[PDB]
Amino acid sequence: VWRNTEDEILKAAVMKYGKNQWSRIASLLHRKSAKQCKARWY
Amino acid sequence: DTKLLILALERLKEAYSVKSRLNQSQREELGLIEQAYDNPHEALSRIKRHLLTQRA
Amino acid sequence: WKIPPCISNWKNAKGYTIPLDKRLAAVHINENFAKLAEALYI
Amino acid sequence: AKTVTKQRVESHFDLELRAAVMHDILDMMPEGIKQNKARTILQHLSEAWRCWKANIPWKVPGLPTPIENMILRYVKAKADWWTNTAHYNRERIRRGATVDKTVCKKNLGRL
RNA sequence: AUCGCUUCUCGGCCUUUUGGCUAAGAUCAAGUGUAGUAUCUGUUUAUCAGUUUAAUAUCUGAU
Repeated sequence: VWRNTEDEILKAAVMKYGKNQWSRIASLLHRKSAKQCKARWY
Repeated sequence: DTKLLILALERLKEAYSVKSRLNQSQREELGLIEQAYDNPHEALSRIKRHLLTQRA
Repeated sequence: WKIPPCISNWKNAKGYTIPLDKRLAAVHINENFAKLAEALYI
Repeated sequence: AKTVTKQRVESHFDLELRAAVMHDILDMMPEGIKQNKARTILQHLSEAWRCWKANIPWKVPGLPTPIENMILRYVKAKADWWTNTAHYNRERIRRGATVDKTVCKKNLGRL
């Protein structure tokens, strides 16, 4: 499941890295893979 | 239902016969297959729930 | 003759934060689908 | 003054393409007098190319037309070069001539 | 009204600022149960009676 802390990290991570580096962002997060981050964003 | 499920899961295992260097995602698949091989009715309950309700 | 700057989705050489909006910005359906689908229902 | 051989074909294509672009308009269709920003039009050129490759429709909000036509022309140049090389290498791979292992992977990615 | 000084406000520059290329260059992340090791951290309750002991101590008992 998704916790507000995490997706608030994801907003900032996407704001910084860009909308195509999902593996970087996925690395910012513990217990998330790049597929799930990309899914949650889209 | 359990015979059809055993056949499905054996077929899916047949990919990683080698038990190679695989990855995270195949690791996760093997996890799902094993826990459905152990507890075959939560599996089938999930399966029919999917077939009934999911369309995206 | 002013040239807008590029904000790419792949390169962030200096690691700069850009808001989602400015990061972001830089469908048809025929009418025969109706005739086909309704002919099928009939 | 070393020749252009086989490991420097791509890097050299890009050297000469962006030298050409810098000659082309950013010094011969200017009148963005102050500082004609050519170092930033080159950034647009590289990004238009990545957008071609990703199949994204690329449209920059307020960008003078002569520049946009220059960029579209040069991205079509590089696209022709890229896919003609793909056709050529695919024929070599199919009939059996090269065993190089970077060309096999580069070509699978192109196609 | 004019000149000068100061205070605040606003506009304009603000290219003076995103090192090039390819097969987005390529790829991916698992864990604390057991022990131990090391480092810090703390230390070497007040009599008296006895037991004890080479002497201490210990032990026992009220504080």
